[PDB]
Amino acid sequence: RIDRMKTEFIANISHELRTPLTAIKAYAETIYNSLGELDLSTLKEFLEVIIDQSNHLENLLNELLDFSRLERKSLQINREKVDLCDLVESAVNAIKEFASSHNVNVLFESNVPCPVEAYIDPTRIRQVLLNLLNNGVKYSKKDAPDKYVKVILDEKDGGVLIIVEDNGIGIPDHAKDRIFEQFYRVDSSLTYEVPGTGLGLAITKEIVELHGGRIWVESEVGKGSRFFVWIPK
Amino acid sequence: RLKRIDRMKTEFIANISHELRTPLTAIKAYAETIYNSLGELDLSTLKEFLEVIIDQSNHLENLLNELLDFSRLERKSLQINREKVDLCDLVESAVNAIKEFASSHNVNVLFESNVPCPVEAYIDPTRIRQVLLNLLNNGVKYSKKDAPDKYVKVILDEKDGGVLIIVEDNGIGIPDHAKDRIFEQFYRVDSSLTYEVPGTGLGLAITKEIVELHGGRIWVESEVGKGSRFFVWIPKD
Amino acid sequence: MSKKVLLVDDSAVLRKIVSFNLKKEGYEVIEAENGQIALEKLSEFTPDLIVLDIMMPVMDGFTVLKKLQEKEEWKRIPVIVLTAKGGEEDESLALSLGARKVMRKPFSPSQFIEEVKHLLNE
Amino acid sequence: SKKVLLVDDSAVLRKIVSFNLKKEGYEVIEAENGQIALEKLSEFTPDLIVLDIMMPVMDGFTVLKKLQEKEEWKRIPVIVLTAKGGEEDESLALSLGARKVMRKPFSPSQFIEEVKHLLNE
Ligand SMILES: Nc1ncnc2c1ncn2[C@@H]1O[C@H](COP(=O)(O)OP(=O)(O)O)[C@@H](O)[C@H]1O
Ligand SMILES: Nc1ncnc2c1ncn2[C@@H]1O[C@H](COP(=O)(O)OP(=O)(O)O)[C@@H](O)[C@H]1O
Ligand SMILES: [Cl-]
Ligand SMILES: [Mg+2]
Ligand SMILES: [Mg+2]
Repeated sequence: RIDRMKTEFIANISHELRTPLTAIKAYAETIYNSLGELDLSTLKEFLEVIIDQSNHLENLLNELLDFSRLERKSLQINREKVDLCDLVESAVNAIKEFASSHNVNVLFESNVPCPVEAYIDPTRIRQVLLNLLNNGVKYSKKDAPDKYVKVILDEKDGGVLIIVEDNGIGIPDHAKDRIFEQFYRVDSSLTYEVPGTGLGLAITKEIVELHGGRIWVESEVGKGSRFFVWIPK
Repeated sequence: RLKRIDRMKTEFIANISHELRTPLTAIKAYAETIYNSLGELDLSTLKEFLEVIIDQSNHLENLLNELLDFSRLERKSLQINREKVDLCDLVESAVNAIKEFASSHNVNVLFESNVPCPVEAYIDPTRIRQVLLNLLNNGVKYSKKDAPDKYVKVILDEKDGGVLIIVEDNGIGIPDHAKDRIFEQFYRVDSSLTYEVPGTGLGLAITKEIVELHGGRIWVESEVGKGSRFFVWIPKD
Repeated sequence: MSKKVLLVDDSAVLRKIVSFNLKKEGYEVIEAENGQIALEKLSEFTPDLIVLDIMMPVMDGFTVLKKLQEKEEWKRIPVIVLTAKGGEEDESLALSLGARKVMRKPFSPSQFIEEVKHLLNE
Repeated sequence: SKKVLLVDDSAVLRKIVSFNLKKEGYEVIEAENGQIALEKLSEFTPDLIVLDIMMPVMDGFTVLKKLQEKEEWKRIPVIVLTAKGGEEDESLALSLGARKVMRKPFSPSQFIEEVKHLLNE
């Protein structure tokens, strides 16, 4: 079960941490050996690369740590009155650079009028949003002119309903029941070069369920996917 | 029946995070300081700080190579390639490589050969160097907290139609109940004298599998509070 | 009238970069490789701020914080905990032990310095 | 004067390798994937190709394969620069026609030494 997919997971951590490290090592050694051949704006640009690549590396270590905290039941959420319209706007801001990197537009529409109120942990639900947004970009179409990720906000069943919609590669029907489990990743020609651990949605699920909420998915292969997050108030 | 391996898996995931966080902290802090202090940095300090970024990236790289080699060994894709080579030079090269780390924790690195050099052997020099470095790193990592005469010694000898390498330390030692588990993947001794010491519990499992791919064996003798001897036996031809 | 800062961490690499950023503001810096050495250094002088790691050999930072609250001349010295321990419960423990602020590693040097200033300036 | 086709799907990687290449006075043409790399070979014939393996649309193994199938392309020396660390990955790349395989993370200075060795002689 877990012991099967553990070896692949170990190789996957290796591959995803390797990419920013390559940039860090290459940019740092270049600066070190090219001090006479760098103008000031290129030196500062190259330092920013080291910094931004460190930050991605830091995000990946926080994924590993949050997962071990969730498995150990060490993560105690702390709820408070929060505006989800601002939370969602703040989340799409943070993802914009990575989105334009893969030519994916990021959208936000609320069916109910803003601002919407909810009793949630802002840090942990921000973490839920970003994982779904990151996924929308990571698994978007290869060569397409109209790629997108849309966060749609609504109030239903005495609670908030956040939908994250993409028009990406989609998810096979057999995989739909397993995407939320730890270490699981769809293995195909369309996800061979896409880095990841298979921990994101497991972390998202456990966080959502700590809030007494649920997460589910609908997907068609070649069309796109919708992730539904329901949390009460 | 035994979900201990799943608990050890969760420990392992947290341990990867801890070991990789330390060089990352240095990388981030040193890069951001350079970026914001170009007007206040002199040239020797700018270069010094860049060297820290480079050296900390390299430790990070070695830790990522540990995870990859383990997955390669677990899948059984790592197929060794043997050639004639001198183990006296190979051991010297390995202690040279570990010298900076050793002086960081005030540990003297020694090398003895009970037979005259050079000692020829049919081995994969890359993989046996990897075995040597893991045992040397462990000698430094698990040395005493505060003592004046810290050491890791590699003793070389020819035995049983083969080469016998001993890695001796005078560090914290290993309990008896842990002696038959230190080679297992993800296993680490949990105590007051290993709380701050980073690692994944992969090193000795990688070493064991590399050694057994050569048709060799590895074993340990240890006394708590005294030190440890790791024995590696490889056939010569 | 230079503000004195006791810098407590077992990483030389960490001490050097924090000490550089501290000295950029004009603060004097006294280093300690562990918590026991840190407490021994308090006989020589009394700092305006202690920067404290948690995980160290010999003596850890929770034990240091505990021993700071016992003495009346220490108990008033502000402490920023700067640590790789990212747990909410680790933060809570540090704050209950008498730490004023807890910052996770990896850290922004400029945010660290901003918080150092806040504590030194009332 | 010397023309280098740089093939990798990371803009961050292309930028640092291009900078180190242009330090030696080489011209650099970039391609985001293997398919684009082959389309660029109609415009010009480079003196050296630097090739990533893992790319969307078309990976570097099939680029190397298609380079052997053309007469003008087959003689262009190729350095594979790749995150793929397996010995069997290297062996596959060498038997597919690559002159040199280098792993990421990489030393820019070592990479430039190897670029020079293939260009000169
Ligand atoms: N928006 C999406 N579109 C298509 N597939 C997805 C999407 N989000 C997640 N997946 C699939 O679910 C798997 C698990 O996702 P996640 O848990 O975030 O891990 P990772 O992104 O590291 O693979 C992915 O490997 C991918 O196959
Ligand atoms: N020379 C040594 N002295 C004392 N203990 C050791 C020594 N070498 C290994 N150990 C113990 O064996 C465990 C496994 O070692 P290793 O497989 O290298 O993993 P790691 O060093 O990452 O913990 C260590 O956690 C440590 O408890
Ligand atoms: Cl964030
Ligand atoms: Mg520490
Ligand atoms: Mg690639």
